[PDB]
Amino acid sequence: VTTATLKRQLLQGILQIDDTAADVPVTYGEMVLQGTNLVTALVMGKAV
Amino acid sequence: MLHDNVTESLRRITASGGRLNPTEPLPIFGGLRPATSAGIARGQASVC
Amino acid sequence: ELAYVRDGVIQFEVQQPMIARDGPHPVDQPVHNYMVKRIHKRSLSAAF
Amino acid sequence: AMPFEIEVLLPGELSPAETSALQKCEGKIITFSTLRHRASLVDIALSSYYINGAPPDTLSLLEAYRMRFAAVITRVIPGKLLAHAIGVGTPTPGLFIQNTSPVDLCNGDYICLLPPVFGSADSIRLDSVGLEIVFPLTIPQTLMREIIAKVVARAVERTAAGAQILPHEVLRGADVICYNGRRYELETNLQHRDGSDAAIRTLVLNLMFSINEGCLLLLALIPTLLRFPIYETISSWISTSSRLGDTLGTRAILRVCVFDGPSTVHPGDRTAVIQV
Amino acid sequence: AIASEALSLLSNTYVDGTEIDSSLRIRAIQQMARNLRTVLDSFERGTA
Amino acid sequence: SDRIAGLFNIPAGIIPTGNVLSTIEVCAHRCIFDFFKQIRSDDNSLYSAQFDILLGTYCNTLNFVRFLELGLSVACICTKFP
Amino acid sequence: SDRIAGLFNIPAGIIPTGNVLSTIEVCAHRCIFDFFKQIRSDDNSLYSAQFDILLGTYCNTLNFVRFLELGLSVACICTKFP
Amino acid sequence: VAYTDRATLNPWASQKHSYGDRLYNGTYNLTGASPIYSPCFKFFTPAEVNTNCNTLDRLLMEAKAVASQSSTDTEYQFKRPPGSTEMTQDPCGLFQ
Amino acid sequence: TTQLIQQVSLTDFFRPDIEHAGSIVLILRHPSDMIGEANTLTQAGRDPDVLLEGLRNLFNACTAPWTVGEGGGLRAYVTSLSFIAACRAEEYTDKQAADANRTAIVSAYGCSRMETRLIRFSECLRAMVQCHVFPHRFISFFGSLLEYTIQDNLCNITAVAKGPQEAARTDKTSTRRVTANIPACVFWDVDKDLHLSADGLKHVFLVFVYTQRRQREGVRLHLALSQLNEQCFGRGIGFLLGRIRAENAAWGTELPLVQLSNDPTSPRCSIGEITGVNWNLARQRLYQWTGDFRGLPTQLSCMYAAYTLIGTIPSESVRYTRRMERFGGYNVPTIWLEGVVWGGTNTWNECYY
Repeated sequence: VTTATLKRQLLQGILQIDDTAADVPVTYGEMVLQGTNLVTALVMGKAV
Repeated sequence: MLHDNVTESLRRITASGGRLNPTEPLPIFGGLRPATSAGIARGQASVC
Repeated sequence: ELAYVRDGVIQFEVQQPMIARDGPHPVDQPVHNYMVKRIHKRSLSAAF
Repeated sequence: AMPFEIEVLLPGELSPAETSALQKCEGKIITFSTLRHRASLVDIALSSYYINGAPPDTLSLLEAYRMRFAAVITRVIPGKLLAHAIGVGTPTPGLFIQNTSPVDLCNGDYICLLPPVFGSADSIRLDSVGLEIVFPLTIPQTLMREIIAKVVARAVERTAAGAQILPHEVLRGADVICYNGRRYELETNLQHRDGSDAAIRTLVLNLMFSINEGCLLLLALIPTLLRFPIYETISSWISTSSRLGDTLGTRAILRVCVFDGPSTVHPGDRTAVIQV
Repeated sequence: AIASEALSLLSNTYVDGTEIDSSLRIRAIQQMARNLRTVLDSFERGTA
Repeated sequence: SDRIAGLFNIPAGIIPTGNVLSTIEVCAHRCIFDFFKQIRSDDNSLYSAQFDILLGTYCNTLNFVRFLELGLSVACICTKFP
Repeated sequence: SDRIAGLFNIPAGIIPTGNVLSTIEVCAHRCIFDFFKQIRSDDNSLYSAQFDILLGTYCNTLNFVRFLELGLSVACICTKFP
Repeated sequence: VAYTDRATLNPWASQKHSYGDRLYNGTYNLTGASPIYSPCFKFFTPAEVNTNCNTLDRLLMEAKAVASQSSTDTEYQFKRPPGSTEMTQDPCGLFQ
Repeated sequence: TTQLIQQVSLTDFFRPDIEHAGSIVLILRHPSDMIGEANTLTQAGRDPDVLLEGLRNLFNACTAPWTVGEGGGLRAYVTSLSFIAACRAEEYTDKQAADANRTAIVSAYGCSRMETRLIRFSECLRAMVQCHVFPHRFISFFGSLLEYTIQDNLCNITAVAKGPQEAARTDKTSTRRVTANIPACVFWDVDKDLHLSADGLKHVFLVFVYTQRRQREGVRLHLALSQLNEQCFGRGIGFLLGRIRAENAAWGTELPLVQLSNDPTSPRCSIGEITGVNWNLARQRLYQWTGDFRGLPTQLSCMYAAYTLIGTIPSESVRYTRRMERFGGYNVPTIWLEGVVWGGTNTWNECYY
């Protein structure tokens, strides 16, 4: 991560471009806190 | 110092040879701010 | 359920190799480490 | 429950200068003798306060701000004025008010109206209909007593002309009102010796004739403390003092609640309020 | 009587999708049923 | 302090969620951690069990009175008048 | 210490394992128990939720160096006297 | 430690309770009410890491995100106002 | 519903990360306003500079001593009841609870010039009374602490300003609600002392108590919980404070007209007889009456209490609980009111008679 001036100066002749696209994920994870560790969350005060 | 007219005279010889110096009538309760100048030329003034 | 947690931690367990040397040297033993970090809480807000 | 909205239908023929003037005179407080859903521009005007065919003085205005119902000027459109009530039980949800006073309102102050006792008043003149409108001051409840006790005292030394008290003293000077860490000098860097006293002298007279009779009825009753009906005098003193004191001792009507904003409301600045 | 935060859970304001919230709303409904049943038996005792 | 070292048992192996992929000397960066314990080849204090238990939960249930099953109802002729 | 209330929630472990046979004004014997709390109806402290959580565990895996797979082993003639 | 042939170059400013130490060391709060920024404040005030002795190389953890020292709005270098959040770097307040 | 109010402030005389939610928070008027009122209201022969020095010494070790002037914008706006109680922790009858609270807040706070901060605030409060700059003019009810956020030295506070206390919803650790609470020392129920103690609605007052002898001034504030309304509570206070009243009335300040008119033989001058030449020979023809009302008991020399009304508790019977619960590192006895509905108008009533 940098500024658009350093990126310009870098892409000129210092670094070598590898690609112009990327495969990225398009969704987040998820936690539920259900089933059993809901029982231990209300009787005792802990969960895994 | 012992005599008030010696501190009141040192605080005048000091102010007459610089530009960072408190307002002339020292307020009885406050913080002795300096007089804001109506211009800035080359940036903040770094004190020595 | 982030609004309900009080504090959450994550635990690490790393092991280190060793090199069997000769004398005169103090013979070695395998070392293991155990660590804990703790999540920090932050926020984000915008209005209209 | 719904609010109490008042619709002041402005007449035509108002100069385009006076309309822009009114466009800024919102948030200010006006009063009506009776509270109706549709008012007119002559119920707000100064001509409503004329007591004996003559404009009111400070005493009459203090007596008037009690018997009338206050209202805050909300949005103004090119056609009419819209104002919400204050005292009656109403849910008025937006209810901002601008500060017309030479002090700063801190977040949490209580506000009570005071006629323009010192100097001049900010009045919008509508010469197209032949009437003007003066707006009360919004001062914090903490100064509501110091201000009046300092503008009524000062007007007694100026009455002490004739070597009754030394008019040559500069030992005591600069009667100021310190509030929120600012000093408001009262002489206003000029001389309003005339014009201001002539509009307050009735209050000063009613206070002189009431403090002077308090320290004499006591002395008449108990001569060792240090044909002239006496019980009639005991009666006519309390009847006058207790009827003049409630006029002065006013209570608050708004309170400055401020979210998301600055804690200090400078003079000529807007802010949100709630109903006491 | 019905508490605050028990009236806030019966009347479905501040409804979150969490199961740890339904677990509390059930706990509130049970208490309200208890109290209503006891109040109704009180009228059979009061007659005597 | 170190209350957190004691919330959940430190060496209690549940399942590696990930692999730290580094294998560096961690004795150096002792401070980017809220708890740190270095152990030699299988030292003690790793075999500890001590718990707290809720050995039961008792309740009750009320009895409901019917006014007409009582004996007192002989002295009256109960009538309903809305 | 009276920290006893604070291990498990007071109403919790909902299914009761017994049944109190005697209804009496328990308040008069408040000092028999180690904890006591009488509410009138729907105290606000009944609906309280607060927990701690373990958000993962991370191990490592050692790599096993073979001497003959290295390059340095060229200079030696590794035989094995028994 | 640096020059081993002497104990100090400036006896008036390195000794404890000397002129320089008494004038610039922040513990004596001499210029506590003055608004002007003191460049020599960090050179004459002894440092105290709350975990001074619980790390061998805390050079890295004490070299990332120190808050700004002075003000960045006014005409002079005042002290940092009570509500600022700017942050700088000190290659000179680390090796002293 | 309720009514929330929010205010940014410093953290000198108030640390919201330590005080319980539901705690009563006070606000402070600007310090530079006390100088003006001390320069004029001070009695004769008493230096009005003791207040100024005790003020410039308080703020000289409180925070950055610069920017304590006029137009900074940031200032030590708020305090808690616990701070203003522990600074005067030697004037309450319950020494146990007072000293417990005091040692709690001395250690749980920064401890960096915190003892001095508690001592000099008390010195300032003391000095405010000999100059007749009474504290009730510069301290007032802000709200009950509900929600906060803090930074290095900078805090932002949200409080309940008006409306039932238990209707405000927060993100408190255990449950989403909070009830009011106060230290046990500042508590003062007037009905148990006056033998009224009835079951009914109550009021919640904020009463100051001044005690002024020469160089022996003592100031404490309580939280009163009475059946008597705003008008008839000064009587109940005067009957419980019968000693301070008489002590302040004395140790604090340190004409036959009806007969002359009953005979036309006494010398007199009708109003139409007051002209130029009659001037010099009038003030001697009449009856002489020398003397002066100088050096006498005034309202500011005999004042012993000043109280406001801040809320009511409209239940069939007030259920308040006294339990010992900690400010973290230390135990301290508190009192847990139940079902208070904050009010206001911040109208102080002075008591001098």
